[PDB]
Amino acid sequence: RPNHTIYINNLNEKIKKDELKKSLHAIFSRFGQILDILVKRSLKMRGQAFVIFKEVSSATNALRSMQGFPFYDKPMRIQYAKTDSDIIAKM
RNA sequence: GGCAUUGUGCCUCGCAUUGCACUCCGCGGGGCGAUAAGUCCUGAAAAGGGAUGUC
Ligand SMILES: Nc1ncnc2c1ncn2[C@@H]1O[C@H](CN(CCO)CC[C@H]([NH3+])C(=O)[O-])[C@@H](O)[C@H]1O
Ligand SMILES: [Mg+2]
Repeated sequence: RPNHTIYINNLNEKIKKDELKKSLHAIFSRFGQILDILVKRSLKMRGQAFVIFKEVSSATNALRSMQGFPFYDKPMRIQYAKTDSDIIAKM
């Protein structure tokens, strides 16, 4: 808060992992270089995603711009990740 | 290829689920080594790939 990583939820759980990942990437890539998307369809982690930006400017612009955007017929809910993703905590 | 066991992850249907991960598996049916994926394995890596037993 802020953070390199944004946590998206209220996502449409019927989307296949591999295309949700590439969809998040194609859309959020417009707000800066991206290092990873982490997506699981587990019961704990379905409906959600972590997209990890290289620079925090990117993240906060993505969080402000894309808040509530209609994505696969649901409005995205975007917060800052509560904590640093492991790949940005190694640097 | 068949069979047993099994690591690993994918798809789909019903019910359920708004859930802060990188220490990762909802329940119940159905379909999977596949040029997906993988948290499992091989390699010193970049890359690659189920495994052990048994006809
Ligand atoms: N990565 C793969 N790619 C293609 N197929 C796979 C793959 N992993 C597994 N299977 C399939 O699962 C079957 C074996 N079951 C047990 C029954 O024997 C394991 C189920 C699962 N591990 C579980 O614990 O719920 C194999 O024959 C494959 O068809
Ligand atoms: Mg099932």
